[PDB]
Amino acid sequence: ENALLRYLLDK
Amino acid sequence: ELTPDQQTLLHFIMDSYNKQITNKILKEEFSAEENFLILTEMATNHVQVLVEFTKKLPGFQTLDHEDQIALLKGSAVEAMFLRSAEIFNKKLPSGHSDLLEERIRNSGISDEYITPMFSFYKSIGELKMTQEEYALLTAIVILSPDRQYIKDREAVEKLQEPLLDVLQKLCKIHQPENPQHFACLLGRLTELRTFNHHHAEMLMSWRVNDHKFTPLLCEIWDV
Ligand SMILES: COCCOC(=O)c1c(C)nc(C)c(C(=O)OC/C=C/c2ccccc2)c1-c1cccc([N+](=O)[O-])c1
Repeated sequence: ENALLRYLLDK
Repeated sequence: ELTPDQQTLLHFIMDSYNKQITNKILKEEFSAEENFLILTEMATNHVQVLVEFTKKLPGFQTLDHEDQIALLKGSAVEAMFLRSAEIFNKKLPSGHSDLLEERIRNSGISDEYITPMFSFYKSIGELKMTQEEYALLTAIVILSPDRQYIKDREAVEKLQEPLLDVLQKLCKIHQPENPQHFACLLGRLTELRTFNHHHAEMLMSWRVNDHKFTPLLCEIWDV
């Protein structure tokens, strides 16, 4: 999950 | 002042901190379950800046991806508080903090939770902290080795350790004549831990009133 956290971190 | 490699590190969190709100509580006048939208908006502003700082932290990106998450989810509340204290004491003109507290006491959010919040803010206010202290300390909170569901604890220490050695030496020279000051600052990390308990408890009450939370808050807090 934590799809949005992953996105915001992987940038 | 400070070591070659340490000066570069210090001079990099700090710029990171400089570059990624309250006044609606100050006027349309309001305390709230009815105004709950204001809260989540604020928390959400907090969570977004938390994330953008944590990326910039040295070696953070090199950690396991699940450990990465645990540190974030582990640190949202503490950082939300520690940042509010820098807003409350360091940045607001005279009179604003006073109305703010009183507006909040009117929130229908009970002192069991309110009084610790304000005593914590005063205590740290009275500590008269610089931006470097607030920044570095923020980064120490985030890199807390002991958070739950961490797989490789030893990787996170080794990442916090360097930040701690900067801060000791920093206090040593710019609160010379106060060798206890560095311990005082660390006690604030201890102090912050308690707010998670309160969070949990407050969060649980808001689900029983079926409150709406933003996407982001949904993820960071498992609602
Ligand atoms: C004592 O331990 C628990 C204290 O922490 C929490 O209760 C707590 C929890 C558990 N979840 C959340 C989402 C919040 C939160 O939104 O913000 C804390 C910031 C307060 C504040 C706001 C503006 C300027 C300066 C400070 C707080 C909370 C608490 C009280 C009052 C308020 N507030 O409406 O401002 C919020």
